[PDB]
Amino acid sequence: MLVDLNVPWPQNSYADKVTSQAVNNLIKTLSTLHMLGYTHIAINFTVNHSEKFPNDVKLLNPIDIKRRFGELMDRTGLKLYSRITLIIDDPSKGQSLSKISQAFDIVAALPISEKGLTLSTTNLDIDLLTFQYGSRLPTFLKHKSICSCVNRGVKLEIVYGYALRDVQARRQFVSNVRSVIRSSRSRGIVIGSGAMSPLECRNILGVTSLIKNLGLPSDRCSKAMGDLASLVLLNGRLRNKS
Amino acid sequence: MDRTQTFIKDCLFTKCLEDPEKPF
Amino acid sequence: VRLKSRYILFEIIFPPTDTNVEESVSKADILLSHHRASPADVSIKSILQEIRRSLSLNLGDYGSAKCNSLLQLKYFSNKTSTGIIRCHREDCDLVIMALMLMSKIGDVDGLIVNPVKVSGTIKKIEQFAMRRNSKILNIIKCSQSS
Amino acid sequence: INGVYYNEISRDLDISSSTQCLRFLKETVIPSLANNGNNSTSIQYHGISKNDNIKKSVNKLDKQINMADRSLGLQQVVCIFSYGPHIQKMLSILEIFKKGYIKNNKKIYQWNKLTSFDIKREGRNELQEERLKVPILVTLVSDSEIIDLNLHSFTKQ
Amino acid sequence: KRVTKHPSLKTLTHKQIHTTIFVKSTTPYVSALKRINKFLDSVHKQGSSYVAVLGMGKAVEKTLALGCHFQDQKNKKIEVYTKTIEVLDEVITEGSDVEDDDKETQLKKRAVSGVELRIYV
Amino acid sequence: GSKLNVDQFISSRQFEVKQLQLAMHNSKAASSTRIFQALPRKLRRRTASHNVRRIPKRMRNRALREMRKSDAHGLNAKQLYKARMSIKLLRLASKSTSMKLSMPPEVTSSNCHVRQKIKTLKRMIKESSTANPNIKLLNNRMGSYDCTGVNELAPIPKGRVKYTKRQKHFAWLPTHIWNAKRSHMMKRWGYQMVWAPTQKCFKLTHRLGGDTCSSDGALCMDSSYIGTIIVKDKSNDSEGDFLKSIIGKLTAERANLRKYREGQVLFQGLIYSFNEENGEDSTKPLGPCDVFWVQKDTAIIRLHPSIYTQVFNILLQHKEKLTVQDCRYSLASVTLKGAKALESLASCLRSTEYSKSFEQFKMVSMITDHNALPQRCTFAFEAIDPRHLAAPKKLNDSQRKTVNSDDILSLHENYPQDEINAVFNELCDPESRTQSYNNQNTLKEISARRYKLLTATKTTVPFKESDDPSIPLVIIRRLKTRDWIVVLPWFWLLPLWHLLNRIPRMYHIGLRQFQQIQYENKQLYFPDDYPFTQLGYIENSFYKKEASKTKWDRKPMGKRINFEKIKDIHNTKLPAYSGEIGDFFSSDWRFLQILRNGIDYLQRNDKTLELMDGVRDINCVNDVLEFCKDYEAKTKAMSLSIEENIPVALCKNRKCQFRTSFSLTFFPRCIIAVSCTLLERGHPKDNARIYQVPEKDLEHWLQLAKGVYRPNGRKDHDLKIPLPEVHDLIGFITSGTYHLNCGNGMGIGFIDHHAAIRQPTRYVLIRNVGTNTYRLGEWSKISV
RNA sequence: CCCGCUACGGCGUGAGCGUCAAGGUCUGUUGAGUGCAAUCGUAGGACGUCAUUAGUGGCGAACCCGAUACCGAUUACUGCUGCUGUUCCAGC
RNA sequence: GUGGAACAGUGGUAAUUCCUACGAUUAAGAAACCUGUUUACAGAAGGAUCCCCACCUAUGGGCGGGUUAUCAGAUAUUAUCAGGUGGGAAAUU
Repeated sequence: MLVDLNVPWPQNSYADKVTSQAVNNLIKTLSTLHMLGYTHIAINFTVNHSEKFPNDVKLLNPIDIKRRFGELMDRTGLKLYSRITLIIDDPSKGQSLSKISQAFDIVAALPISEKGLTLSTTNLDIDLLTFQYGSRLPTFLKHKSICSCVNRGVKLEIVYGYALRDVQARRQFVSNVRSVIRSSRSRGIVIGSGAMSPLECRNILGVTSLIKNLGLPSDRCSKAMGDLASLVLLNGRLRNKS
Repeated sequence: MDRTQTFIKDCLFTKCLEDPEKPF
Repeated sequence: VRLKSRYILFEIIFPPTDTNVEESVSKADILLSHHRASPADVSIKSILQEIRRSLSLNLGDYGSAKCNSLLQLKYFSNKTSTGIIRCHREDCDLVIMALMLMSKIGDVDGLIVNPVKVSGTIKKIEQFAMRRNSKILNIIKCSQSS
Repeated sequence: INGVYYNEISRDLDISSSTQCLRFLKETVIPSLANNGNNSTSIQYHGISKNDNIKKSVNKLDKQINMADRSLGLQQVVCIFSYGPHIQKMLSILEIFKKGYIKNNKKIYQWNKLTSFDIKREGRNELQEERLKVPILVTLVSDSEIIDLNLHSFTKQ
Repeated sequence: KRVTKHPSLKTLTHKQIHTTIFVKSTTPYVSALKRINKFLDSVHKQGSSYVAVLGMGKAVEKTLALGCHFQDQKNKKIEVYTKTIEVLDEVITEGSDVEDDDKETQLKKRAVSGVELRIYV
Repeated sequence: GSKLNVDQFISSRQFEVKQLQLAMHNSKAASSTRIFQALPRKLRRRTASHNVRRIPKRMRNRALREMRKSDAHGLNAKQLYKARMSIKLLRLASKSTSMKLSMPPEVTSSNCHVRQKIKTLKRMIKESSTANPNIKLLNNRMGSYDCTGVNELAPIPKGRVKYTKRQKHFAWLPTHIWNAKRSHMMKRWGYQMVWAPTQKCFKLTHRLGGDTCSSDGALCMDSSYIGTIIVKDKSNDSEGDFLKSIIGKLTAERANLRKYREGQVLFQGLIYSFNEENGEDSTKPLGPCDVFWVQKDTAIIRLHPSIYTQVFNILLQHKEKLTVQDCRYSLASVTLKGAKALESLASCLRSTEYSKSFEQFKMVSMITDHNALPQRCTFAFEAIDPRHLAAPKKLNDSQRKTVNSDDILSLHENYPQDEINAVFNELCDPESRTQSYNNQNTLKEISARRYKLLTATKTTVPFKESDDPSIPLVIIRRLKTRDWIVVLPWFWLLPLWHLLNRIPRMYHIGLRQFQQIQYENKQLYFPDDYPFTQLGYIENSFYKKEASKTKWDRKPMGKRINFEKIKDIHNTKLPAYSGEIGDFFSSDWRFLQILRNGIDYLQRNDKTLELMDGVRDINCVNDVLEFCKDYEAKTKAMSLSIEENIPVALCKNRKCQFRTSFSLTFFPRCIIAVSCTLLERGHPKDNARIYQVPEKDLEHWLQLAKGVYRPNGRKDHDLKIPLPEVHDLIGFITSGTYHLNCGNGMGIGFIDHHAAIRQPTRYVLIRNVGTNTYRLGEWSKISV
């Protein structure tokens, strides 16, 4: 049984309304995820830190797992969880965590800044850290900021779905992922599929070979994909329930 | 009850009795 | 020490890239919609020429040098789109990662490759493939009877 | 137990409640497998729970095999049924009844049917949901060999 | 009163033994699925029509669960038969201080209803 | 890519499955180059490439055509006479044992001359030619005699003139060369008994002779080593007064009951050696015993051969009134085990008279079951020599295809006591077994009789009441070991034994395989699983200790496991002690019993026990452990043969109430025998340590028994296991093997009864040899 | 060969038995059992040897991989052990 | 004659160092692979206590009919899992 926790929602801003093609494309790519054979699906949604958070309770999540995906949950034989990655660069218009953690399940972040990495490791009780594997590396990865954050409990995430986008982006992808592997001490590595189309989904045998040749051993990879993934799912679930 | 029988396969058989014994 | 080679079973899956037409949600129906058919110009030499070009443009020259020592397609038929690639036991990682990065054929695009079964012998892989296809026939027959 | 499904359709049942599931077996499952309209059968329904007296239920089965009219030419079928861990007690009330019948130089013609409910429960973990399956035994007994019911899916005994 | 039990008669030929599983109460479900699958794989070599699944008592319910799995999910034709089982039990009849197992053993019969379940190929 | 229909899809995939199956079958057909590889692995013969006769007759023609497609010495003037002496000795021995007469004792001893043997064999034929009297004339053509020793032990048997100096040190089985060509045997006692078959038969004997239901076969053990004595009361012709007394002296009051007198079933139990010199009685645990009675008075007792010599010595000590009968070379049993053992056994024998025992045995032989039958099944009859058949044939009547327990109820009431006990009286007496050899024929003679039936008249030889050797045959059930044993005279066993496995679903057993069978049925074994008795402790401890010590000192440094430096074994590591509990090898019960008496002395000294800091003041554990190490260092110089250290408790708990001076080890410690099955991951091995769960973290082991898991969905045991102290040891496992009939690990352990009554729960943790993990399981009591 | 129908040899069931034949099969396969020939990868701890600039790093080799099992003999290499022979160096 | 160093010949003996954890499936045998969890039973086979109605007797109680709660060794879990993997020559026609 596997956990895929990095499927993006085709919307970036709350003012933009999701068209009928994007919902059908998301149903296509999640059926493609179930086609190769998966168990857990945690779809992701992207917000900016400069964006003004709404003061609502039942409107914080424009995902609606119950009314749309509640039929596919019964028909297909899977389940969905909602999660947010935080595109944080500067400490301004923010510092609110007591409300966004109760609505959603898993709280992630996207630091692209040097001080952003420090404020993510310091005062963000989040689950996973995501780096931009598409664009360039921000400054330099060190053991000092990583080892203090992995030992706290926050895991580092590698997006193997961003590699099947372009040709030139693959080089920067490998340069980012091998840097994450040499800085992570091969422990806190959770991998996820960032696919927007059904043409970019792969199975466990190819992805395990990918992460094995990029520099993570076969014990740590499979042990991570089972144990650490299903542990951070229960971490989010107990932050919800308790 | 293990497969590696030291006393049985050498000292106690009739084929390896001519060999020096395992107590010796 | 003999020739300890490993065989890899792969299957070509076509995702239903159609946003304008609606979709049905079922198990064996989506198995029908993904396991449709292979196109016309698909043979052994075409898949070998495509995978050598992907091996060149993705992994390079010396990686292709290590891979192409015992890189052959032993069995393939276009009616079921399942193939068996012989390789070394050390470069099996490289062959599976090359099978993963297969983006498109030069004639038909919009397809993914699924590496399913890896073993050091072809006789157990054929036995597992017959049982997997038997399970596929079970799912098809269960959705067809009801 | 989160929910009870029969034939992949959502149903409102409770496994700990015996009466509701026995009435669901009586009203829905048996008309879905046998039709009493297009023939001349007299079907007497009976369900068995694990709290039933064996002797009293066999004595109740002693009156249902001779209940309908003999002059109308109606063949008399007893449909006994149970589900899950009660079925074993059913089997006793089955076979002792056979022990009460074969000594008089007569025969029971028997048809068996096995289907299931699919219940949903929470597993060892909250994210892991278990699908358990509850078996159903339906037995149609009669003194006639050939019955015009749609009994092709059954098992002749 | 101390009483001990014995298993039941199994009258089997050369071909009936390799195609019959006897389901215990401590038998796991997935293990029973694996063994009936192995029997369906080997029944072509044994050359017979069905694989028999026999249970008595506490196993009967989960034995029926076997017939609830292969009939629907694998499209196998099953036959359900209800049989009687005679079991001999050694009981002690009171008639010094002796060890508990070494007393007067008297045989008593006891009938248990059970389920045979045949699975076709 | 284009969507297709459902029927076309399932037809294409089914055609692909059929094409792959046909391609695999064609590759399997093209892969074989000969039909010699078509044979199963059991029947493969290396000689079959040379000669054609090993191959089955259907396959020999293809073997002949593939073999055709693929394609008296110098001897001096002395060694020629040295070779002709042996040939003349063999010819004169054949003529002497064939014509009329028996064996001289001078030829039997074979320690004086061979020329005197030639002169004696020349003289006996001339004396038979010149005169009828003064001849020890036999009763048959084959060289069979009566090796029965009345009131004394049986000597070395005569056997054959050729293989006589090969029988100089150890004796042989009647199937000795037969077992030698097909099995690995060992020379341990005065016989040479089998150890294991040559082909690998661990899982094979486990599935066919085991407790598993899928046991479509039969397994035969040559159990001629088990020695029996026959005792009869000479004092009175009436009821046996001294028999019940001598049974109550040899055994406990457990095997001398009225039920065993009435129902006359054989009982196997525990015998203990008594010794009464003058007003004092000393009892030591001796071993296993099999007791059987004939209606009131005569008794056969059979058990282990060294224990047989000791019991025969004790019985010859007090031999005042009753006459003893030693039977080492005139009576032996073989053991059948499985589901179709009764069918093959009824296939091997035929009837000579219509009697009740034949009907009862043929009704038993059809049910294909063991435990549904009652406790008593002891059948006996008169049968034909099985050399009349010499072919695998089974005989079965119509019987209307019905098997019920109502026929089994007729087995408990209608028992033919008279004829069965008459066959018992025939086998016990030396005159009737001598009369049985009155018509024994040679293989040439039975071949000539088969040729006479082929000329006159079917594959049989008919029975004649005047000139056919009607044998006595006894087949009895043995209860706890779940196996049917059949007993017969010594020279009669081989015509029965040769026809057994020619039934094509019958294999032979080694004593290693017999130990596997006793391990599978939760039973016990005397050389290995009996450490409490004297001989078992001495044999097991000394031989396995010397063997493992030679094996450990033989290995070079840095390749074997190092017993000296193992870190993190117990919590609060004690000073001057860095090793494992007791001896690393074969189970030192001395360490366990001294540690148990030390903890008992600490509990008698104070309500609690301290952990750590001519005999020094005992206040904690390490003062006891240094005394253990000092006693081991003293007993490495001089061997211990004074007393035992660990008896059983199951005979002591019921009546003696298990009740237990500057003493540390004088009063021994009693144990009960348990069988513990693993609930956690792992398997046990030999010489395993059994601990107890402490007063703390009991709920942790209860939660691990209920369930502990990582969130992936599977079981988790990569956690900080709490380490108990050194003195929490409560037992030893002698035999540790992954139990294939349970799917887990079985360890035959022996735990203290006081420690058994300490914990209210039956949870027991196990630790292997040189491995620092602790594995939980649950035990059941072995009432053997 | 026993049961029922029919009666010139016949027919239907026993998941019955005996004989004969068939390149239809033999994972009926072994505390490893493949047969276009599996016998794995990684992490941590324990032990041994060798070299260090601060205390760690490297190594656990070589021969060879069966094809039903067993035993004996020969041949390829490492380490230990006893004996023999040779060379070099002294205690008086 | 002795002790140390080196070499050579023969005889005997051993070889994954050992342990621990992990390596996708309701499509229930995909870490490369094999075997195992089948002599079917909770002294629940006329099971035990208990509810209502009618009958007979009275100091206790029993029978008949109907719905039918509780109980079956750690008040629990029916749907998991374990073990092992090339050797002294398997080699040599």
